[PDB]
Amino acid sequence: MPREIITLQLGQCGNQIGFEFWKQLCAEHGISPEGIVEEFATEGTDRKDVFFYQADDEHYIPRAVLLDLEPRVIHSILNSPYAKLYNPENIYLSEHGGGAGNNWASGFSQGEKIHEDIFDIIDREADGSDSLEGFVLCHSIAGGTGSGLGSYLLERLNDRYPKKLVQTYSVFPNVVVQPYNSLLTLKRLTQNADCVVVLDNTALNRIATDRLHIQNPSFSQINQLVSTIMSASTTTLRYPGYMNNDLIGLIASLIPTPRLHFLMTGYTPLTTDQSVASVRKTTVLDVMRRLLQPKNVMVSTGRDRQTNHCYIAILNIIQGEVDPTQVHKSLQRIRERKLANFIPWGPASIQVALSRKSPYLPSAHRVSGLMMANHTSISSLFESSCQQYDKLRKREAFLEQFRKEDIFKENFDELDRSREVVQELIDEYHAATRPDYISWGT
Amino acid sequence: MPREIITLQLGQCGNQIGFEFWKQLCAEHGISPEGIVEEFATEGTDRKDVFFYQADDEHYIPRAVLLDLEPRVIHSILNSPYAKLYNPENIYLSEHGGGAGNNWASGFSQGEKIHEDIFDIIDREADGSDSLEGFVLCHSIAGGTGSGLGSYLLERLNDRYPKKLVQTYSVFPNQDEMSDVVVQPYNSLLTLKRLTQNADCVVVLDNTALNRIATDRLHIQNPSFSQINQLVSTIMSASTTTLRYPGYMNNDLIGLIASLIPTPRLHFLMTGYTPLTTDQSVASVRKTTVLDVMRRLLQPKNVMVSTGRDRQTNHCYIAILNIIQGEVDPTQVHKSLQRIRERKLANFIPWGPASIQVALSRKSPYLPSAHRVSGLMMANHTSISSLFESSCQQYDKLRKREAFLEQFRKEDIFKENFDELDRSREVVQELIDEYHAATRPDYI
Amino acid sequence: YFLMDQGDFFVHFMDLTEEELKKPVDDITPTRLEALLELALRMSTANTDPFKDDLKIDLMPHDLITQLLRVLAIEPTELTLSGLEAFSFDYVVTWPLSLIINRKALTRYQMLFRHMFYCKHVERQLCSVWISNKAAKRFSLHSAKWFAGAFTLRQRMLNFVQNIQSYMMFEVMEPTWHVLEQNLRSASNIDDVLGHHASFLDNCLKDCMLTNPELLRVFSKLMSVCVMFTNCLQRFTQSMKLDSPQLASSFEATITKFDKNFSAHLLDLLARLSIYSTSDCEHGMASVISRLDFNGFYTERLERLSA
Amino acid sequence: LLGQGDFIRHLMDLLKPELVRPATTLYQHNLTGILETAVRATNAQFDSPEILKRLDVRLLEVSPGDTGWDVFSLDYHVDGPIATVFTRECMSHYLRAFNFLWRAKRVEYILTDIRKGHMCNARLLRSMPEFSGVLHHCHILASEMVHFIHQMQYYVTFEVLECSWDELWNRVQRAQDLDHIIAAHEAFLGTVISRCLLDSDSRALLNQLRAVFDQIIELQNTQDAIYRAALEELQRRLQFEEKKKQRAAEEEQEKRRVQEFQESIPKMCSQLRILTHFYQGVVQQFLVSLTTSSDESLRFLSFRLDFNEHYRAREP
Repeated sequence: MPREIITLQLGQCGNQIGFEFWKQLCAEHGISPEGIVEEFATEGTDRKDVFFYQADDEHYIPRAVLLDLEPRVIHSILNSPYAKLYNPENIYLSEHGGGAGNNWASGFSQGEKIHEDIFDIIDREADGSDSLEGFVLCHSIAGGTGSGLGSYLLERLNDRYPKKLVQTYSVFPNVVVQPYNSLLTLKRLTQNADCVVVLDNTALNRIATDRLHIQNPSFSQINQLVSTIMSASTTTLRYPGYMNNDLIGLIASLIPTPRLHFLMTGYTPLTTDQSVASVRKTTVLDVMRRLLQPKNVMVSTGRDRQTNHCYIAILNIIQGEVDPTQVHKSLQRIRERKLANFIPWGPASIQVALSRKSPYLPSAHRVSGLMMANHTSISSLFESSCQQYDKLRKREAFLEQFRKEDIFKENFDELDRSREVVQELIDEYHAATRPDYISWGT
Repeated sequence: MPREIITLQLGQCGNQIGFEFWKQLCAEHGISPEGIVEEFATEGTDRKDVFFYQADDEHYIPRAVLLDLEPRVIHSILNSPYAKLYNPENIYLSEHGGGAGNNWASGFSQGEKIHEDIFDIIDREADGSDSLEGFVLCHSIAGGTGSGLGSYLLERLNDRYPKKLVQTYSVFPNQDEMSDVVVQPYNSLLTLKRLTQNADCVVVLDNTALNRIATDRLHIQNPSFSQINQLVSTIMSASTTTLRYPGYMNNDLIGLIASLIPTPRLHFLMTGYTPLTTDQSVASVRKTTVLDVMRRLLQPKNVMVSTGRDRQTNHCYIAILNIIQGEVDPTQVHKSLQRIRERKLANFIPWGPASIQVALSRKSPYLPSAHRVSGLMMANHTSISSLFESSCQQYDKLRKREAFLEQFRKEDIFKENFDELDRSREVVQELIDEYHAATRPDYI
Repeated sequence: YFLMDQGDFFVHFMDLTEEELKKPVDDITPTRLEALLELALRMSTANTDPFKDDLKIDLMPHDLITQLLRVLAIEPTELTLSGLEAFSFDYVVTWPLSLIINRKALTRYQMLFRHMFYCKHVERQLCSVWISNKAAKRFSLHSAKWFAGAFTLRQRMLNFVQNIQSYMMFEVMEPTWHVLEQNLRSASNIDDVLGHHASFLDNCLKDCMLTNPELLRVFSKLMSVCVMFTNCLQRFTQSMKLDSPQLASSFEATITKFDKNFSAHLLDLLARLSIYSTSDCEHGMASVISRLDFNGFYTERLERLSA
Repeated sequence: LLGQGDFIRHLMDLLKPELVRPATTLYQHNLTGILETAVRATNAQFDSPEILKRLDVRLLEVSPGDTGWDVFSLDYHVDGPIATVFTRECMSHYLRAFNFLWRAKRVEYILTDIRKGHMCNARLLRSMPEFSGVLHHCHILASEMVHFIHQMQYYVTFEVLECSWDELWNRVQRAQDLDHIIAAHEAFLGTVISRCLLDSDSRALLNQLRAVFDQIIELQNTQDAIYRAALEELQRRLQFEEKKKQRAAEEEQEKRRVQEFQESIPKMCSQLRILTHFYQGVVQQFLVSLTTSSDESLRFLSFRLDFNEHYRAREP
């Protein structure tokens, strides 16, 4: 029985992330832009039934639905070489090109208006998937469709499939109503998403500028990095082995539970193709040190002298020819040197999985490693979002468009609840920083 | 275990010297200008990791960071044949191409302002080297960027790596020529102070001495900067010959530092190279006996440092290390040492331990050597204090008349007072006095 | 491996086993020693040798100087034992090369390797002492009166050790290797090859002065004096950094006493070498005297002590 | 041998709702379906078809007091030349190694789940920090036990499995006779058996590993029960607060709940401290037993687990 994953792409950023992930999956499975498996991919090392849907003509149609309130992105995807790869019946676009107007409430209203098409596509995907593990929602927390529609879709998925994991690719901001949308998206991720993968635009831009030497980096580089990260997320599903290859298990391992859904992402090596990394034979110790470097973290966490951030749980998916003795030695050395501060309220969760890369994917690095860690430093981003929400709420900034919505026509009690939830989450991550965290209020 | 050296280039002259050194390392290691290892250099038994960090294609990419306050030298290096030889992530070019204006204070301010990027590059190199031994800072004491930024980078390296040997390739100002930079004397004093206070060893590479050597020995009329860069590359390869070739003794830079610097204050070791002859002058298979090699190394005409021959003070060498590259009979070296001890061809420091070392090493198989045996002399001698005194005199000539003091005063380092230039003059004078005591029996 | 022809591997082994070999016999893991040696070989130029992996870490049954004295006197609870003292290289022989390589030559080579490792450690300690002695250069030159003598003694001991090591390496061991190569090139049969190797080994043994336990004791005394001076300088540097046994008790007086003892041991060794040169045409002692008295700092002392 | 991630990963993920049941309730069809779904979702579907045909779910005799987790295991059938390479003794050794690896993986997964549950109850229920002094005492010892487990997992990964695999691969690369191949396979199996505490003198070691896993499971169950009870109390308090917001009885109920939580905190803290003491004692006893062992692998594992004197400051 295949274990299919349903991809929900909301907003322009979400659609770009989904398209890039689909392209990466097609390249790893040796699938052409039209979705057909290449002649060299007949011996592909990954079963496409795991992530994509197969057509009757041996055509790989990814199980992704691109929902956009603007027809420009839909048209660009349909004019891209990968238009034939995606099934036209799995994408729903609203006829009213009015969008959400950068309002979380308006985005939620539009999502409720188009709930029929999205819900029908989700039901068709679930009925058509033998062992559907869950859905991955890729969207932006500051946009209109991605935030409001993303929260609505997450709530609908949680209500209809409370037993199905809800993984989200939330593009964290580096819009006047942006603070409100960010607070609403954080509350939605905490209350209806089993795991939210924060993709900080500021952190991605900093990494690109520091390593790629690209002056004024474009959004294309950020989208490519997001695609590479998502491909590394499914790299653990490629090599038959022992442990940690379920979407729910990955959620529980990187974001301890649905309550602790704030997880940081780490990628290594962070270097362009034109920069020759000086014949540094990639040792497990060196790879761990590079991932442990703060500049290699894909999350922009404030260096707060008041809060002592610590790692809650770490799941490392290492793809490539790796000697288990070297992996064990690297883990042992990190533990001995205290290279990673484990949560004192929980067992030191340090898991390293050896996986084989897709045979059709050319890897510049002989050994690659993706680190998905639940760390207290995500609270720095949560604190910044809460402060921005409080700053906007106190001055009622960018509240006119929300007031134009039926949800906020009378009052903003939902916004007050979201701000309270964000403050609770920040204080909970602060308790996570304390050894009393396990039985903190528990 | 490699003993890594991080090559830091500062200023236009420093960047040219660094590019020349990288090209020389690639040529000696059989590394193409793009870094790709030549087919003949793949199976070498030399400690290639010791001196260079290979690239992802087994392509020798020197662990060198080129920092300049002007874009001309950076563009020339990036357009040079060795642009691809160096890793792109280790090359930083300042967007503000105004430079230091031949001011040491401005150079120091620029180095402090770019300390974050320079420190990041240095930390990347250190984490990328398994057993890094130190960094080599190649900068010019006469320019503004080379002097001030060299001092800033050297101080940052000394603070970040107190357990790493600190070697500086400081280009001394021309003591015989009126420097085109009026603040050149103050900048030279500041560079000397930085070398004396925060650098474990500073090697003076006099451009005037290089031009004199090219004209007198190579019959080079008006040698160009290309000639100076090639000479610097050859000198760097000669100095790293023992590091490249696995020998029997002194196989690490720590050992070389210990053998070359018997005095922490007087740790400056001067260099001499032989044979120094133009390619046009074909000296018929001149059989260099070990005694002749020792005489040539001790010969002032073979010295690349312009040290004042003061007759009032009897200067002597604190320590002497002679490196012979090629097929050299250790018996020949021993016979030369015995004959030299008999003839007293060199005066040793009376208040310094008896230090006369001869090291046998093999030349690079890829670098053509016209002489089967070549000889380089690295010695710590009090005669360098004559050069320090000349630099101090130039600095005093600028300070007493406040000449070119507007450039220093415009910087924060000398805005309130000239404590930086005064400290530079004091450090040069202190080094000169220590060297004079070293020439005296009271050094110990 | 045994003669450390590949200097990169020897440096890597010294760096990796600096804190492992220096540990006691039971405090230094032989597995850790083997791992450090393997890392040295892999991360050094010795990986170029096809048989570079054949070398291993070896532990002597007794101290190298003690063994030299006992063998000369032929017809370990009271002596300190350390992994640095016991560190050496070992090699296995497979027939007919096992039928050629014996344990007498193996024992001589292991003794030579242990002596070379001890000498390299002493030189490294002297260089480290001088490097920390450089703090006075960055500090005021008028607040180093006690450290001036220590730095001068460290420099003098390091220079004497370096000159002696260079002379020994270029005259004693190198002649043995050259004799081995030349005579094996002139060897046609098993007996001829054995004679070639035996001539090289006998020349090495004769030129290494491995017949006087008193000389071995004097060399150990000189190395111990250098080590005590280095320890006192390191203790002073540690105290200065924090501020910002007998050797550590006093800064300059103990340094002076250690320098006097080391100079006495060196002079005794020089006198014994001169006596051997006078009796056996043996120019090694004359060369050693010339090397230590190149500048005449100790030439006059040796001449005066002869009388 | 649990060499990679995906296949048995999906198997165990499905088994979390499936294999936790009693082995007598374990179904061969259910285990086969879970394994087939795992293979199709992993590279085992794209692995060698002969290997896929030989990979089967193996169950032992049903005895009281066990679960299906300790019964369900993967078996690699040997036939023809494969039969000549893997004899009945080879099959039994492979079954024992698979059982030991399943036990080790279950222990590691239990430790990871307990750590995740603690780090997540740090997030979900952290509304009131008044119980600060309770969690830390059990948390420190649980972290010590988890570090011991991770050190054991890294020892089991290479001292036995990796060493035997490397020896077998080199032997297969140098195999020139059937007798040589048989000897190499037997040597690899013997190295795995010796290193993985499968001997008759290592029955104490296997029992200690099982007891450490059982203590971790008991501590995790106690922590889960405490978190569930506290979350129920907090849900009742939140319901009372929401009723008050929407609108004296609610205040009295909230006060009673707060008093009950304050009173019950000592009992939960005592259970946490008892689990902490048990885990510390287990780690110290394992270190003491390994100290007298003549095996270098055991000595190295004990030294790595006591390099920071975590188990040495408690077992002098």
